[PDB]
Amino acid sequence: DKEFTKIFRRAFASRIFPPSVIEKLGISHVKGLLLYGPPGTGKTLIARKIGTMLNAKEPKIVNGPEILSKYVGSSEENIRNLFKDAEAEYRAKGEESSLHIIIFDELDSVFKQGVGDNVVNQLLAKMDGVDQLNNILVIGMTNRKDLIDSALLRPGRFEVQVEIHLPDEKGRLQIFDIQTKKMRENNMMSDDVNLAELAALTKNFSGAEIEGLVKSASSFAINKTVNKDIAKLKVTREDFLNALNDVTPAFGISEEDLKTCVEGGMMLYSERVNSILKNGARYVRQVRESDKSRLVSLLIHGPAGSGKTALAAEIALKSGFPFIRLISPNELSGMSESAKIAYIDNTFRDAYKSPLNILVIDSLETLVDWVPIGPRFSNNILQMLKVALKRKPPQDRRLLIMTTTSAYSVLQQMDILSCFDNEIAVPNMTNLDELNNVMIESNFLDDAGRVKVINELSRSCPNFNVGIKKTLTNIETARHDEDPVNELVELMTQSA
Amino acid sequence: AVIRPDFKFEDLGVGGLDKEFTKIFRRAFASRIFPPSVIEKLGISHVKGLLLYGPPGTGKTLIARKIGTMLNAKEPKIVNGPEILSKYVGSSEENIRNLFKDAEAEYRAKGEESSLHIIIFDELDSVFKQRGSRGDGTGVGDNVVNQLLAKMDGVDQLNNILVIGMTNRKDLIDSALLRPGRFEVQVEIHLPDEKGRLQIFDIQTKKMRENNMMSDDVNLAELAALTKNFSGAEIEGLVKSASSFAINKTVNIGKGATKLNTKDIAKLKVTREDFLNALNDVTPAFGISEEDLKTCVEGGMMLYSERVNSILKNGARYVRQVRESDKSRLVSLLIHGPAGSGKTALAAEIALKSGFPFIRLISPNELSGMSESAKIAYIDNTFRDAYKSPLNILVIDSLETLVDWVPIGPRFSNNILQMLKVALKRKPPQDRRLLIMTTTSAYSVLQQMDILSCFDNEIAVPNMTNLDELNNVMIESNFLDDAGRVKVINELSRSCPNFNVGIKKTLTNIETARHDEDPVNELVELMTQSA
Ligand SMILES: Nc1ncnc2c1ncn2[C@@H]1O[C@H](COP(=O)(O)OP(=O)(O)OP(=O)(O)O)[C@@H](O)[C@H]1O
Ligand SMILES: Nc1ncnc2c1ncn2[C@@H]1O[C@H](COP(=O)(O)OP(=O)(O)OP(=O)(O)O)[C@@H](O)[C@H]1O
Ligand SMILES: Nc1ncnc2c1ncn2[C@@H]1O[C@H](COP(=O)(O)OP(=O)(O)O)[C@@H](O)[C@H]1O
Repeated sequence: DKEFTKIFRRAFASRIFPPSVIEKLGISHVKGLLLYGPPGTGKTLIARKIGTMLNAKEPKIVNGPEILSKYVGSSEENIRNLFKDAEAEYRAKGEESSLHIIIFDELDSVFKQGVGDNVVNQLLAKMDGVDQLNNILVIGMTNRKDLIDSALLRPGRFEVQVEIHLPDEKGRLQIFDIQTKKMRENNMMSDDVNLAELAALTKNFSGAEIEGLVKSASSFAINKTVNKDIAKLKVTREDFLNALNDVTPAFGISEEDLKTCVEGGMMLYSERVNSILKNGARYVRQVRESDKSRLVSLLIHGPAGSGKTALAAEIALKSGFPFIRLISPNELSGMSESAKIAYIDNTFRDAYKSPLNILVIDSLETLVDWVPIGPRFSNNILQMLKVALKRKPPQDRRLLIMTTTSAYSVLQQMDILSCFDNEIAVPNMTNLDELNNVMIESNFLDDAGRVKVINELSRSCPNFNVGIKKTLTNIETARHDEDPVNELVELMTQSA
Repeated sequence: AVIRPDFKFEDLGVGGLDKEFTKIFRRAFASRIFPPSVIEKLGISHVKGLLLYGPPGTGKTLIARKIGTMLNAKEPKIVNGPEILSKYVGSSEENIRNLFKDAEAEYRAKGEESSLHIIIFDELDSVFKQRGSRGDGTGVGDNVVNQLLAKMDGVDQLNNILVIGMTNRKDLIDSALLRPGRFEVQVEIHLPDEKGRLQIFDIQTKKMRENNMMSDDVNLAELAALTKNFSGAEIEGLVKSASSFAINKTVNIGKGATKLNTKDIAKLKVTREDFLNALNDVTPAFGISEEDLKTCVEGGMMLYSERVNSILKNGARYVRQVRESDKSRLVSLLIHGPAGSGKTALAAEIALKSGFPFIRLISPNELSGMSESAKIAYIDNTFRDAYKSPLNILVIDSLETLVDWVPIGPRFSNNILQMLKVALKRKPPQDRRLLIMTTTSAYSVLQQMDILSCFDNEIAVPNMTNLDELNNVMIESNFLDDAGRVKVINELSRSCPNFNVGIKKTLTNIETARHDEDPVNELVELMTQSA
């Protein structure tokens, strides 16, 4: 609706005025409008509806690829022939000519940077200069904006750019109702099926995909019958659930990546965990509330393997903000440097389009390509990050940044520590009490073994000092060989 | 109607691809089983386009050939790709829109009662390439796509046509035809599994076994086991190649004249060794692995000491763990020790005994000669491949050499190192498991790299030192007689009791002493200098 208001208010206001005033002042009316967006947004639908809603002349619909002509010079003949009606109508009357609209589906197909050049020549010739036809509106629609010929991308031509987006939640439910009507009405639908959950499953689907899913879900019911009881042909939930495997989108999401990081779960083996969580909650409310603190930076540092990614991910999931994202070395693997810089800069720029945002950075030093014998590292990306972490967002938008590291000293060498506002230390557990909590939580052994393990450990290793991750993997591997204590204690004593 | 009442698919040649047959039947002809009234009542349209594709020689042409006779279908119209084109202007286009008249006439004639007309385009990619190729020439290579596209999308309500297009390379197809309403369903045909392999052998050897022309000795199960990566075409080639051997025993081609033993013509019979010779003749074209690991342990084991046994037991323990638990989806192990002690053979042996579906090794041998980017890409593709099968074992050989370490700079390739560092910590996709074994000889260097933190457990392989183990390996190698093996050890006991060599050097010295002078004066001499 916002685009609907913008295009109407700004572009289509000058036609409203009495023609003599326009003729006399010399105000020049906007000629070119570019609708763009991903496939399936319905650019053709909006292009059709714009003509009808403005009470304009009947649109001339022509396909982009169909412009290609067999005969030499006939493509130019067609292009010039397109304008004859509008030219003659303006000649007869002038300012009183009605609004002619021409839509060229898939403009980029033929308008790339030699039929495809002579068409551009003819269009540009008829379009500007000798002609002052303000009664013609040409609407260009393309899925790929970068392919547009640069000869047309200039002021005066396609001044106004408007974008489009896929079907959101309610609209998807409504279209689902539209397709399902015929099948639901005829009492061949089991009441067990809920349409809203099928929307909840289909997040990145376009209408054609929806039709495909409908056919496949009906199809499993088809198969159930065929290896005269046709009355019992009913479409059930299970067919819909099964048919989801066939169709596939072309989208991507990283919210899942933040949910898998905490797969191992929390254990609250110590109070300091709760203290850290409290501090994180305090900082998120602080960003939420204060209108001046528009940028907050936090460091999470500690011994390797103590467990730092999971904590930040948990805090971020607890925040409940609209926009959440993670940057990790995993995504960047295999890329060249010039690509990694651009990827990082993208991930920063896309975060400035929402009132409240949280970003998490994983294993900073690993991104920086650090190795100590040289010491060797990539300076460019380091600089990129250093600049980026001090950028204030645009007005009225707020960021919360957490980065995790394990090489505090190296960062100290780099003098980058001035970038940050506050540090949090996460020490690994050292007291056998926490081992007991972890042990009961993991239901490793009965009470007796869990009492004997502590006794055994007390007489060999008082200061325990191992990361939680190691403890978990040690428990898992000790589960199999010899569940009794005669494995486990030895293993930790080796890993002490 | 749409399938013959007398049919069960058991009789047909196609075997080993049964899931694909059910998918095609369910998604293609299912909607044309009921009376028409139901479909409109349900508001479902019919499917129009099909695509089949796979590597060369997988059986697609066999399907396309037999389906017409299979399902009581109107004789499908077969046109190979490059014949649609013609010399004269407009001839190709009219040729394309010359196929659809009969079905369309029947459609106007008889509405929805019209029977099903099937036309199959062998070799779809030949003419329907990308329609933005460019070239500034005769445009007949584009308007054909437009003609088919017009007659297939703007069909004017023709709903009784199914086109089946077969190809070997989807990528070359013009993208304009891969969209809903136009070749919606795509079916992949991949290489057969083992059971389908046996099916194919059985189908091929039917007529053979019926006419008592095969010896009872032959065992199909063994053959199916042997042919690791053979497609159906390669199997047929194997069959006839094995036959040629039996054929070439009575007729002695070239040598002598034509001597046909008319009696043995009736006793012609194939035997197992002929099949073995045939296996040696034909080779597959896919390969991947399962040979490099076997050759990596060619020298075999000797079990000269308990240490070998203990290490093997530990490896068995670990493979059991990764096989059983579902929470442990990734395990990494290091094998380190003195140079030449013998590390690679042990890991290969463990992997071979594991018997998992999926195994490969990475060695400097393969990567030789490539540019850095190529090496990065190669490793990445190998890893990405490993993330596929449910269970996976991967072996990494001589890590230091993969990273190009030389101690004078010290110079090394950082990119490869850091790529490996990130990669060895990557948990595979959901519900997949992976087991990594890496071997090295320069522990301290790795420690300086500070990359020691992504290894769950480390295994030492001390070289042998006690003269007993030397006697064991020597008796196994059969270097000399009994008295010789005794006297040499008695001499070595006092010549140099303290002893540190390894394993490889020992075998080398044994062979050299065998060649020149298997007396003491060579073997003991060299053994003494080496230690
Ligand atoms: N309070 C806690 N603090 C840290 N880890 C915890 C806590 N409670 C539970 N865990 C568990 O500790 C495990 C070990 O941490 P994790 O697997 O994230 O390794 P890590 O230390 O982040 O790795 P890295 O060495 O790269 O920093 C987590 O998988 C998580 O399930
Ligand atoms: N128990 C054993 N342990 C190791 N090798 C054995 C054993 N029994 C027999 N062998 C033989 O010893 C040889 C070991 O050589 P291998 O190539 O593994 O040495 P390596 O140390 O890996 O080589 P490099 O020094 O180049 O790294 C093989 O021929 C193997 O068959
Ligand atoms: N189930 C099968 N799978 C693969 N090939 C088979 C099978 N049964 C028989 N064959 C033999 O393999 C060949 C089929 O190859 P074909 O499909 O023509 O390869 P292409 O993929 O190049 O079309 C025929 O010679 C046929 O006799």
